[PDB]
Amino acid sequence: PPYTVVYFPVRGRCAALRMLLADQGQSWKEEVVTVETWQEGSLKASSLYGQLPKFQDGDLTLYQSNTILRHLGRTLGLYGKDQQEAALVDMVNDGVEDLRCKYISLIVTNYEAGKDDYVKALPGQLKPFETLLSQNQGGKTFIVGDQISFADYNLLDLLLIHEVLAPGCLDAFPLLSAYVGRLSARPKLKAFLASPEYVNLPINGNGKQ
Amino acid sequence: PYTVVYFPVRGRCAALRMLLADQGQSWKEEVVTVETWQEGSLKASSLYGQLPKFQDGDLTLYQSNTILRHLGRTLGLYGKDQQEAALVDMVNDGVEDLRCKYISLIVTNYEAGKDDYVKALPGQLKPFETLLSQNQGGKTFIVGDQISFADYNLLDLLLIHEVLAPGCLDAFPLLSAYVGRLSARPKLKAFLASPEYVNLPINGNGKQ
Ligand SMILES: N[C@H](CCC(=O)N[C@@H](CS)C(=O)NCC(=O)O)C(=O)O
Ligand SMILES: N[C@H](CCC(=O)N[C@@H](CS)C(=O)NCC(=O)O)C(=O)O
Ligand SMILES: C=C(CC)C(=O)c1ccc(OCC(=O)O)c(Cl)c1Cl
Ligand SMILES: C=C(CC)C(=O)c1ccc(OCC(=O)O)c(Cl)c1Cl
Ligand SMILES: [Ca+2]
Ligand SMILES: [Ca+2]
Ligand SMILES: [Ca+2]
Ligand SMILES: [Ca+2]
Ligand SMILES: [Ca+2]
Ligand SMILES: [Ca+2]
Repeated sequence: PPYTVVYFPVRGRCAALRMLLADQGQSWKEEVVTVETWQEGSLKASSLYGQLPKFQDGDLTLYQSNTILRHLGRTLGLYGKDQQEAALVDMVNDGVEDLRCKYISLIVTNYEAGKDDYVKALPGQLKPFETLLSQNQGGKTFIVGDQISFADYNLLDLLLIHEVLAPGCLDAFPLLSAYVGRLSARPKLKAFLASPEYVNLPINGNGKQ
Repeated sequence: PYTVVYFPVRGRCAALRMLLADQGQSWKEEVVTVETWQEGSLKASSLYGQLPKFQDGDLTLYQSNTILRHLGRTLGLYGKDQQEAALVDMVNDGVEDLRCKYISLIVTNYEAGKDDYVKALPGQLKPFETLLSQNQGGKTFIVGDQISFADYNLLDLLLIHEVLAPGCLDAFPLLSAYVGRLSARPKLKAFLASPEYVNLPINGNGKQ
């Protein structure tokens, strides 16, 4: 630290890493880039891959949301207990990212025509995370092992936005349903989720959710 | 004991295979045909309903980048530092973003999409040139001064783009030299010349 998040005024791809920092007792600065500022070109041109989020951790500049998650997971001890658990954490996170990518494509490119199909396919996309919970301490702790990992924050965000897209999608998945409530109730995470810094942002950039 | 379970293509296993070969490792290839896959049994038993599946002794993994990170962690190909680890991830995530765009082209829009993709390509390659320029004059690796899992994934990405668009690396001296230097590593050189690499198509649908 100090931590600085540089992003558009939305939850989007920074929602998980923000929940992670809040839950871990960390403070950070939000640096807001408007559409107008972005279209000016300067920051985009100076960004490694022409994209946000950009993340500062002291003198380290990072890009890529999952790089930020893994960095915080590594530096804050949210990466499982050994090498084998680290691999399971990665596997869960990569799974979350695949669904996030599908979600974003819907939101951005094909919301109106694609929503029906997306919602029909949703149970089958959510089931693996239910299966993973069932295989770990009866779904009663975390997605991997007996300590929170960066993959938990990412999965939690994914589930939250899908309950918004498709209210009741978690009703068929008792472990995932209970997991959302249990993690959301963690006192520091509970505070953050109720705060204006979370509540007063839209989920995505285009008005859709 | 390593086992790769995948379709008979290079695809998302090309990088982890180069990694295992260059690190002096043996592994078994278990081939899943289109006909077997369509039968449904392996797809249903797979975590996310997809390949590759990777066995490492008693450990079963899915997700190509999970496999890369696992091998990188277990074989010491993940930087010297927590900070270098983060830079390795950043490069790999960048490689994955372009790989995802490449696959979308190949699979969904090759004929109509290629012209636009090729025009956009220099701007998509430029960041990896810039990273090389900031690390020991581009003379070693993408991050630090030891090979990482990100190197194998980036090398694969570059090799397939030269097939898609011959001469795309000509404007990028560091990326061009990097492809030759890594490809010349003796164990990797042998693998890249071997039937198990050469006799596979890059993708599943006949396009490249
Ligand atoms: N690989 C992604 C890339 C993030 C991304 O798609 N950035 C978007 C906003 S979430 C963006 O900067 N778009 C603006 C542009 O490309 O000009 C990540 O995990 O960070
Ligand atoms: N997130 C990807 C998923 C791999 C993937 O897209 N698998 C394809 C072939 S490379 C597949 O199994 N498709 C068959 C299907 O979906 O039924 C990874 O990194 O492994
Ligand atoms: C997170 C996103 C929505 C799902 C997203 O990708 C995105 C892209 C461009 C954006 O504006 C910059 C611009 O003028 O394009 C904004 Cl605000 C967002 Cl949120
Ligand atoms: C990215 C890919 C590999 C380069 C890919 O999308 C893919 C998907 C399905 C496939 O067959 C299974 C089927 O019958 O669809 C195959 Cl062989 C491939 Cl290579
Ligand atoms: Ca703050
Ligand atoms: Ca601020
Ligand atoms: Ca811990
Ligand atoms: Ca019900
Ligand atoms: Ca074989
Ligand atoms: Ca090493």
